[PDB]
Amino acid sequence: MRECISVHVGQAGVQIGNACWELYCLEHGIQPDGQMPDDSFNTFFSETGAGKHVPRAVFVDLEPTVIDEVRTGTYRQLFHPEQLITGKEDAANNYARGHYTIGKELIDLVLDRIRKLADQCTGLQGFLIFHSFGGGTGSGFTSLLMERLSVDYGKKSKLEFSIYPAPQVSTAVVEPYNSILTTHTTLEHSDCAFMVDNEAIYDICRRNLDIERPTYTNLNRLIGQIVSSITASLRFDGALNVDLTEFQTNLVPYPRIHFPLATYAPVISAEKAYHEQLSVAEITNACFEPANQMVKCDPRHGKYMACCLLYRGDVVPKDVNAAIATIKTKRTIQFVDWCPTGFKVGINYQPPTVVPGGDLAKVQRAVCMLSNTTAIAEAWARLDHKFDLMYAKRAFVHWYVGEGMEEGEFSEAREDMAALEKDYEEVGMDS
Amino acid sequence: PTKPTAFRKFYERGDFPIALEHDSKGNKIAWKVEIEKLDYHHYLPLFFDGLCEMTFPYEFFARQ
Amino acid sequence: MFKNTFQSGFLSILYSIGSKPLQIWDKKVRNGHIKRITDNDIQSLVLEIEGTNVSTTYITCPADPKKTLGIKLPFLVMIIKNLKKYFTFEVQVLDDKNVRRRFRASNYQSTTRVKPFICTMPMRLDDGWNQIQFNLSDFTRRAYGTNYIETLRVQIHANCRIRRVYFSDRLYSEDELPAEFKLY
Amino acid sequence: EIPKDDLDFRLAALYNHHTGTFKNKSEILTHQETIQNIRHWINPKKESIHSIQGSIVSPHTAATNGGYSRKNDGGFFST
Amino acid sequence: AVELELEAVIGFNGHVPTGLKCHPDQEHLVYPLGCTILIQAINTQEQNFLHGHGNNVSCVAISKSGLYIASGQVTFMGFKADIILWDYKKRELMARLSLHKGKIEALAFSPNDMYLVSLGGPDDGSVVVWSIAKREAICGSPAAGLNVGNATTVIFSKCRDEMFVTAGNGTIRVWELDLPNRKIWPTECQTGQMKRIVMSISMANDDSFFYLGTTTGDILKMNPRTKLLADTGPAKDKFSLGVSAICCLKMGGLLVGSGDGLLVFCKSPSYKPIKKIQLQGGITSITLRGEGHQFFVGTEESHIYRVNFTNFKETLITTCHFESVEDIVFPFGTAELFATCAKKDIRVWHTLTNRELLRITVPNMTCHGIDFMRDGKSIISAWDDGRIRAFAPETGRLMYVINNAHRIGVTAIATTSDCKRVISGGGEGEVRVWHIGHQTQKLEEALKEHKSSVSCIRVKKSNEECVTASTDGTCIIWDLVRLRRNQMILANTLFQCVCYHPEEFQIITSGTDRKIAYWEVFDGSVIRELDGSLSGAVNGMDITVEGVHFVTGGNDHLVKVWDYNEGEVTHVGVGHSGNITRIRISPGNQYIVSVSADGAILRWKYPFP
Ligand SMILES: Nc1nc2c(ncn2[C@@H]2O[C@H](COP(=O)(O)OP(=O)(O)OP(=O)(O)O)[C@@H](O)[C@H]2O)c(=O)[nH]1
Ligand SMILES: [Mg+2]
Repeated sequence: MRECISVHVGQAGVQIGNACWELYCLEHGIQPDGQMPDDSFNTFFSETGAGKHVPRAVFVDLEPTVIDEVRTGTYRQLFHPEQLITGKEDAANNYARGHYTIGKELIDLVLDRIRKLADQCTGLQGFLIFHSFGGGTGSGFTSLLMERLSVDYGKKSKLEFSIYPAPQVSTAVVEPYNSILTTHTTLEHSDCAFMVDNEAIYDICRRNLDIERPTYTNLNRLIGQIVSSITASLRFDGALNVDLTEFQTNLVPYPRIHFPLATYAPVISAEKAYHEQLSVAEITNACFEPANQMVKCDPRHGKYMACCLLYRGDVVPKDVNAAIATIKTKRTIQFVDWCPTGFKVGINYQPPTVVPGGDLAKVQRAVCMLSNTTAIAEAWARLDHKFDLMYAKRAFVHWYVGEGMEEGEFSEAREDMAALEKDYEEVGMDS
Repeated sequence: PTKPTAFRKFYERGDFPIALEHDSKGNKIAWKVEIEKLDYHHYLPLFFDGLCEMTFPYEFFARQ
Repeated sequence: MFKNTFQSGFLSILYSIGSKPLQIWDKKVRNGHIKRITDNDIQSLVLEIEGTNVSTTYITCPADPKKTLGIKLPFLVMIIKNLKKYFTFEVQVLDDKNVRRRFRASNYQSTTRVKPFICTMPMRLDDGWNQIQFNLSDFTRRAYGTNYIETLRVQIHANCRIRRVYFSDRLYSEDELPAEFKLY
Repeated sequence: EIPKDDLDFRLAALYNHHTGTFKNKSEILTHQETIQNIRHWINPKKESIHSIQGSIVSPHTAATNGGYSRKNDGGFFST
Repeated sequence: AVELELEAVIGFNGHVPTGLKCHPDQEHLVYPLGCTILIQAINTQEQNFLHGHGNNVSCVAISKSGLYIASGQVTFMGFKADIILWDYKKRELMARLSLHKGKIEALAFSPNDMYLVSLGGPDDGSVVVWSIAKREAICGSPAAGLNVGNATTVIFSKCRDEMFVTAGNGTIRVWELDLPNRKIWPTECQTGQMKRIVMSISMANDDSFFYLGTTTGDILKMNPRTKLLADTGPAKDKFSLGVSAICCLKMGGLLVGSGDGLLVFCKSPSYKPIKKIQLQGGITSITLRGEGHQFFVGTEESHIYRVNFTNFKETLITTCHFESVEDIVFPFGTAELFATCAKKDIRVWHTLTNRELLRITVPNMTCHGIDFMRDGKSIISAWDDGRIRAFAPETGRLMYVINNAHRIGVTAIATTSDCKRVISGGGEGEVRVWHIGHQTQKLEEALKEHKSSVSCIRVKKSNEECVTASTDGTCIIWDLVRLRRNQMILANTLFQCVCYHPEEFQIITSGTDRKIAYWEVFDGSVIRELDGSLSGAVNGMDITVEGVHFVTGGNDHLVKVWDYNEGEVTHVGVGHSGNITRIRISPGNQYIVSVSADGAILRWKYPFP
């Protein structure tokens, strides 16, 4: 009954999705073939007529190399033949070839499939989108989608997971451009945008865990569990539950301010775990620690405005209350002036599920802290500056104006990210 | 025992200009075109054929 | 089968520009030949089928005779060059009263005749390359008091040169047609 | 098998009336009764040695770690 | 130290070119199997051993007289290879002839036995002339020009002054021998503009024309008397992966092979097939039983064939693992089935008459583990991917696969007697415990202590605990019932095999320090310390089910019979040349079987009930 459609736009989306879907298949016992050897599956899967629980997701990527791997692999049976969608060429790290050229060609098939997946649902409760600002599909095709779903499912919340341009580590040279031009056309359409960089999660893999040489695979599995923790209340049982809509209404202040972060709690390796207690107090405090955040943005350089401590497992409601009280005292963690509470909680009586072949341990407790910090302005100002430096000498702008995009769009995008900055300042000021 | 109808077969073809509009309030059908200019000779005998179905995403479109 | 396909405003079943255009199609060659290449006016590859017997050598879009492609699109347009020889082609449609029904257009037929399982009509080609638009939803209505559901087969016979056999949702003008569907 | 003479003519007499030309009333029917080391297993998917799903092997072996690097706290690295 | 008996040998190194040979007495085969060269009898199980050599042999060269057999080994670059002459009648070393640095590719004898050409090295390629009379060097020159590349083949002729080399870079050069001035004189053969890559040579019986088998799939016939080409190969329908074996008959014909196994008998002018039969594996050797009526074909996926010329009907007489073989295990109760387990393959064999009944190949993949469940309904396998594949005992279908079991491979594996639990080791040093249901194969616990890698799992007779040898110097008695540890047995050796002594109170441990040591299961203390083999390390053990004898093999390429109570040695060896990896007492206490680093399955008649 309470179902949520997950859309994977871009290499990232698919790669991270091949990790998120693996976990779901395990939590709700569904073997790769798609068979369950009672109703928790509804939130994510949909039963056919012969135990063929088929994922309620849509995987789209213009370039057919990442989705072809899914088609020829373990989950070749799970995913519906036509739920995996491809094209021919790529957006070649260019927003234009995803929001103006190639994109158009695939938007009326991706959209038609979402409709079919939403018409078989009885309670669509949200559209989760897994994009990657840097790419042209994770910035362009995702803009088309969010600029379309808005004019088709206005009320339906549209939460958004997003690999954000990491501070210094970056792949493409035009990532600065794609990101700015895409926030302009996604800030007014998404409800809340969960952001995770790559620098931070890389560190969390080496230190907190024990994985030297961490790859995308590892990163995607921790992002996978953040989704499980958020969607758990909608599929398992708990003491204080929290549905998709209840996230936004307790996390998004002044409309535009809608860019929360994500920190897991028991990100410990096997050897280490055994030698540790992992109590509500510990995992809670570990979450607020400025070296467990997954978007390098020194929490201390700003004020939190609405945290959402979503727990999972053995969490005695009392310990939770106590733990959060402690956090309020410690002044390092400073909240704003217009948010006395700013602590929506949530307990789902379902222990974290070990991905047979992951890196995390069998912890019987976890918390996923979604915080609306005002420190993300630093990160946003960084990308903003990069733009200016390149745009000054109209750098890679010939490539963007050839696939459809006036030089004006660049200017609006810059002046609009400037508004984002100004807003965040006028939300940190006191009364 | 029920028989598959033409309401089913015309649905995966996509001829119907309908989608299950998910209101929080309830279940309504969003119409992409005006209902007044619809060809009533093509749709009323076809929407009545969908009454025989009992699975949710097809019986609702017949009922509403 | 073409059932899970969205069947949007355009759908192509044969296009001479590609690796294997006649992949889903079944080739039956008898006292004739099939080839793929000649640049007369358009400098592009166009598939040739021609032979001394028009009713014996042909190509059929579903390879398996039991399988039938289901296309709901009413307008059927192929771009065929006139060769001043005998050219015929098939289309088989499914009707609202569930009858397998066929239509035939021929160069060598004087008058048309309609009766229950085949409707044969004449055709006049132009001087050179042309496109022809076979309105299936109207020909299933004028010939019999019947509505269109979906086509099932198309079959192209000898003495013609083929490029871009496709279906369309409605009739398109030349300007609004996209670049890859143009005659030139 | 046959209950009566019509099925005896109708059954497998092997006489195609389209093909059989100028037979005799004996060859009108010709019944079928009248006429008459290693087990090899191949896996279907054929993968590659460079598509192994798992952690990546350190070029320095686990017992030695000749390129001896550590964490910020100087811990081991396992594997 | 009484020798037991060495009955029956499975093994062949088909990866060498020009391998399997039959001496002109027409009664024994000769083929290389490591740093040794075997002599298997035709029509008789009798087989002998040519010892010597340090590293794996790459060449064999038998004489037209049959009296002299030579060979040549690989070594580390910068070190000198050793060409070892022999006498077939007495099988004993008579020369070491060490000149070529790096390794060897080919050897050929003079027609009447007095010289040996032993072109050697992709690192130090230089053709030399030996003496079979003085056991000493005569001539010497670079075997390829500076503009062209490197040569890997040699042949002699019907006069002992010609010596001919081809190349993988086109150095077709007909030399001539000049004893008084002690030098050789080359002559490059013009072939037009046909630069090719060729890997096989055969000449006619009347010294007319020499024949080449190229990589392009082209038989090049050229003249040694005018130094020119005579005829190219098949115009159309050329061969597959390049012709890797040519054997010119006494007629004007030639048996041409391929990299697929398309043995073709063709004539000279058209080089078009006359009688085709497809062999498994790329053809690496085409010998002739003298007169040529029964030519024996060897293949790289090591399968020695037997083809009669007048019908071209084959008979598979030998089948071998073509890669390194690890883990021999027996099914419960019966002792007439093997589990010969190697890279790209899993096989079973009948003990009494060596003949395989099932081959299970998972593409280009390696299996470091194999085990048989007690019900005899699943062959559990541990592959390098990280997936625990469980194949079926007959047919060979995959009943289940445990995807992403361990990260860096699954090395060591063992089932339980209740047929419900598969204890799994790992190259990251993790011991996993899986539950085998009728429809699900889940995980129960991830026990992680070992840092480096796990080497050998062993389970006791009535399941409550398991021992896991590991490469970091630790052997833990994990508590299997309560999913914990019980012991922290520690030593300064990289452990490679551990075994449970029956009436379980103590475990026997092996490793790299050759310090075979009894260890107790309570308090984990040293019990004895025996010295293993004085040469290398010990890979593998098996204690009998009566606890009176534990067998031992190691890097020292040699099976070692050891009784328990006293640490005395009833050593045998003289087995196979290649690092013994695992060994297993037969369930009926009637044979002992060891595997090796080169593919070889040895059986020894087990003494001492
Ligand atoms: N965390 C994580 N990030 C990824 C992964 N794969 C790609 N990314 C991010 O994706 C960004 C670039 O986007 P692409 O990987 O090219 O994917 P895309 O959106 O389809 O872009 P185009 O294919 O060029 O249109 C990089 O900067 C990465 O940070 C992944 O597996 N995990
Ligand atoms: Mg891409």
